[PDB]
Amino acid sequence: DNSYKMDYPEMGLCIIINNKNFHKSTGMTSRSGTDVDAANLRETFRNLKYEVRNKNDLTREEIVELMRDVSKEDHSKRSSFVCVLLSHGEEGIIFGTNGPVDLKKITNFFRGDRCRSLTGKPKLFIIQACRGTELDCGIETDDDMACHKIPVEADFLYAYSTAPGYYSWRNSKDGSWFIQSLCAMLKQYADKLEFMHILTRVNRKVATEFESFSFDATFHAKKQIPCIVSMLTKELYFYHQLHH
Amino acid sequence: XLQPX
Repeated sequence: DNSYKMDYPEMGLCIIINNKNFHKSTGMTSRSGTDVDAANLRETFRNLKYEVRNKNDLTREEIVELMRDVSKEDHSKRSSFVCVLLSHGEEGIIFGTNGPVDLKKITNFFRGDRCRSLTGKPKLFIIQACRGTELDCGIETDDDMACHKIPVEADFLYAYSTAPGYYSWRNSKDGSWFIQSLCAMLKQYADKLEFMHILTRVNRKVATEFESFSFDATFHAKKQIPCIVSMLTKELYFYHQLHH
Repeated sequence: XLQPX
């Protein structure tokens, strides 16, 4: 068991929270291009045989209710769980249409002790959002214990679009740099490569192929690196190999 | 074209 069992009857859910339009009172700008990401993700995970549910323009309360309700489903026949968050953000925070939600509140519903039918199974959170206001200017190139337990934080993978503290960038026509790159690398490589190696290729693609273009010099010629955060305990492949 | 999240 160097690899997660992915031959349950269902690969699992892929919940996509697509927040485009924000309450006027928040000051947050419409996230042009996010529907392109939401559609790309839906097709990409369809082809990986996930049950995709797209949700659009959820309040902070609706995000928490959705995540609570999804965590209370019986996932026993599912191999894994995927949640994609597309919104404005700050470090540790994703925005509902009407204000901030701590990411930890969301992911806690899926802890090994709180969502028992996902215990031992990979729980993936893919987060396209800023993590702060830093800009990357780039650079030119004895005891066995008896009862076995696992940590309640084990088997999570957080695929952040950007490094801690930094901006994350989006193109109004093409979608976010990270989600564009993630879908392209899953389409190209999910039938062979292990997920960390797919995400490493996503890192390279975002790092090398994108550079911002802005009439505002403050935001021009900027760069981005995504940030893979893994508490996984096994290799993750999006396929299984039949025995006959 | 370019927008921040």
